[PDB]
Amino acid sequence: GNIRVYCRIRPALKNLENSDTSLINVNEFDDNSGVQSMEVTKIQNTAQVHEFKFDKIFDQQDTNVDVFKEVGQLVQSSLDGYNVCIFAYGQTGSGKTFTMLNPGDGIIPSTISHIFNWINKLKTKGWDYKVNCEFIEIYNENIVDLLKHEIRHDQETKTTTITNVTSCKLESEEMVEIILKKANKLRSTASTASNEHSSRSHSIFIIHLSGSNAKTGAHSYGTLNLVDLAGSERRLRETQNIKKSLSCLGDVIHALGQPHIPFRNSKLTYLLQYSLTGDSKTLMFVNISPSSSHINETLNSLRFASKVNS
Ligand SMILES: Nc1ncnc2c1ncn2[C@@H]1O[C@H](COP(=O)(O)OP(=O)(O)O)[C@@H](O)[C@H]1O
Ligand SMILES: [Mg+2]
Repeated sequence: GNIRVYCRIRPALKNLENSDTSLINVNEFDDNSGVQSMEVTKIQNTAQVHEFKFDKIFDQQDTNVDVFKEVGQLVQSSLDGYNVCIFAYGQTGSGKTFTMLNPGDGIIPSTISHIFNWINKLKTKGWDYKVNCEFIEIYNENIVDLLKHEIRHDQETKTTTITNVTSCKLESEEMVEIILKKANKLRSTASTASNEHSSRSHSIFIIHLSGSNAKTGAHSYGTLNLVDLAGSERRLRETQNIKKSLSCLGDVIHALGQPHIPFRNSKLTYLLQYSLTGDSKTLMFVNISPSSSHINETLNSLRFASKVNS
């Protein structure tokens, strides 16, 4: 289905960074165009302006709440039976985990709440929805249950399962609480947190929405995959792993946007293939720092993003 790309510039961590030797200029959304443009320039050559176009660009002023205002309609399509993928891409420090897991705010916590509200609002229509989830990480192309792991693709239902991975029902906000509180401490920057490892691995929060209509007899199944990718910044075979996995993902998303998708070329794209094909909806989130000390990695992330939307 639809493939969208959003860029997100996080607030500068003052006293640590500044924009003294670079310039990132974001233009307002243009309806004439349908996209939003931004310009990046390095002080050592202000004549060379790198322009980038996206479906939407969030700046230092956009909060997580602001970000979700553009994500809500996407994730609610899962109640219609659509699969959805939301990827957070960017260098370590750009704000991927904050965007996806910030307590109560992140795309994941917000998505769960939004779905819950929709479930109840749909209850008055004969719909009974059930929600279950899994939280895993892909490190060095191996799957680890964060809550033997083999990927089982069901050509019949066009759904995917992973053997021996914990799955939890989400029928209470209390449950969502323990899980999310757990996910955050695992991936968020905390002194006693393995962010070193988290920066070198992909983390995927999978949510399955199964709805049945007692009277209408209709049924519905949609899966949401919320990915917090490994840092894209420029253990050699391991770095090559991260590098090739991220490059593979780009090839696939790009290919998918085209009018032989290399799904099997990486553990992540192979796992998510059913949620990436068909009328599935994909949202690529490119996180970048506004600071001059990261301008080069920033241009790399923005280049990856431009490819993925061609
Ligand atoms: N949108 C944001 N608003 C406020 N702080 C942010 C935002 N994004 C990131 N940060 C902060 O920036 C630092 C980088 O965070 P993080 O999301 O963990 O980066 P990454 O996951 O890309 O390595 C953290 O201290 C985080 O709290
Ligand atoms: Mg992180």
